[PDB]
Formats: sequence, C-alpha cells, structure tokens
Amino acid sequence: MTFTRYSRLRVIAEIRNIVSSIEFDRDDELFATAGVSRCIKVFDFSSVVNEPQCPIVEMSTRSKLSCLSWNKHEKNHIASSDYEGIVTVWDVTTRQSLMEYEEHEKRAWSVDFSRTEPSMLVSGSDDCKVKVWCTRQEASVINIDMKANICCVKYNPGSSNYIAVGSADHHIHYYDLRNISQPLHVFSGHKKAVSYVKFLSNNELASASTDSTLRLWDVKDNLPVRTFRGHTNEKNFVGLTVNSEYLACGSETNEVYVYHKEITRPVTSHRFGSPDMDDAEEEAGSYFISAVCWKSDSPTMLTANSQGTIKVLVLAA
Amino acid sequence: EIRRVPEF
Repeated sequence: MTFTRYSRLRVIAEIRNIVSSIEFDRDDELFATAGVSRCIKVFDFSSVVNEPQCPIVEMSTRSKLSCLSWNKHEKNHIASSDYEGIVTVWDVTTRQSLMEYEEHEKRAWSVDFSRTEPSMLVSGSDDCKVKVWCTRQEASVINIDMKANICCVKYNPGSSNYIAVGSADHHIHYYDLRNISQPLHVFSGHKKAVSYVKFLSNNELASASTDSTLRLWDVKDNLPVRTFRGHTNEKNFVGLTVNSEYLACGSETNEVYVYHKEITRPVTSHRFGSPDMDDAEEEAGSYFISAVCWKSDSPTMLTANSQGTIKVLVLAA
Repeated sequence: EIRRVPEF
C-alpha cells in the first residue's frame, strides 16, 4: 500500500546557473534559491504555482553561495553560507545583512538554523571546524575542531543540544553540544564523504554520500537502519530532503529520486530534460540535480538543477 | 566542480 500510494512525480510549475540550495520559509509560503550566481532570490510559492514569474526579493552577495536556512521563528530572516567562509543572516524585507560571521577560513558548505532555539545557527567548513552562533552575539559560541572537511551540519529538530555533522572522513559525527570532548556517537557505513544529513524526526537521521547511497540511522539507540540505492551520486552535492516518511535526492543523471523510508529502492523518479521526438543534444549525464526541498510532510517538493531550472513537483498515484 | 564534494 505504501510502496504503491505514489508512482510518479507530476510537474506543477517550472521556472526556466547552478542552484546550490532551495528552501521554504517557516510557513512554507515563500521559498529562496541561491548558488553560483551570487544572488539570493525569494519567490512566493502560491504565485509560482498559479501563474504562467519574478522573485519578490533579490539580494546580491559578494561570494558564491552553498547553503540557505530560514529562521524558524523570525519569518523574514534567512542564513546563507558562502564560498569565502562567511555565514550571513539576512532580512528579506529590508535586504540587509543582519550578521556577517567571518571566522571560518575556507568555504562554508552548510548552515542550519535551529528549530527549537531559533537564535542559534550552526555552520561547517572546509576549514574542518563546526561553529555554533547566536544571532545576538558577534563571536562564535561553540567551536569544534573536526580535523576533516565538514560538508553538512544539521540541528536535531527537537533539541538544540544535538547536531549531526557529515564529514569528508566518511562518517556522521553526532554531537551533544553540552559536552564536545567526544561526539555522542560516530556513524560509519558510507564509503565516501557524507554530503548531507537531515532528520526525519527526533530519533531518525538520514544521510547522503558520494558512494551513491542514502542511509537511515537511529540516533536514540545508535544503530544503522537501512541503505537506499538507485540514484547516481559519485561526485557532486546533489541535494537531500526528508520528511516524516520520505527521502528525496538528486542524481548525476539529471533525475530526482524519491524513497519511502521503509523501502530500499525508489518509489519513483523524475527526469529533467527527457528528449522528445528527434531531440539529440546533451545526454542525461551532462546535468545534475543540485537542490531539493520537501514542502514539510506533504507530497509537494521543490527541485532545481545545474542549469538553474526550478520545478515544483508533487508525488502522485 | 564548484559543487564537487571534498574527500579527506
């Protein structure tokens, strides 16, 4: 029943370079995109779905962007991490940078605003440090020296005391920020760098890696659960988004994949740029999906690829 | 390459 509830992704809207990050605001009303074009763009979701297209805010940045995270309490605030290492908090109504955190010494691949302590945000960098910041303070409040490049950091959705850290050392380091001498647990299983970590719930953590797998982990009992396979991801950040039941990720075949958390093989997938009639130009391997984001626990998702095309997709029977 | 994931 679960495997067969949905068999396809329907395209319900399309905006037609690399988009590194696509994220919904606190209420799933606006979404923002950012990437190599050094421009944070904010769109109204309903307008995109209903109309035959223009962002409502554009904020120019000095450096290429790697990640966005909206504040979970302050509707109008969004954080970005950039390739200079700067972690910026922006106000999308005034367009101003509210904070410019400059301690990282190399590109910051990831930033995440906490859901439960919403002034707290965490970043990770090629400088091998995890930094925790508070929007009321200019200096970092916690620093973890990880000794390998950090590709992704994510707060637990139920408590700001726990973060998952995906590392180029192939492991997920799960920290209690109240005692950083050692992580609570380090999860091994991926055979390549861990590019994303995202929580389905307080106790369920998912990861993506350039070993062409996603993995599901139990962070209450510190157990491996399941490995998901089907997509191609051997090189790039191709996006990971999860909700209470589903995982979605990109692929280096210009395809989005969806998995139900209980089944190791995809429930469906969607090709960007499938040829029609006599089309005979670039092959599928020439583009990658670069960012994905569920609309909370619904079957609706945002997706973007390395050409800059954005699609709103919906799981359907 | 700008989105290449690092290896240790």
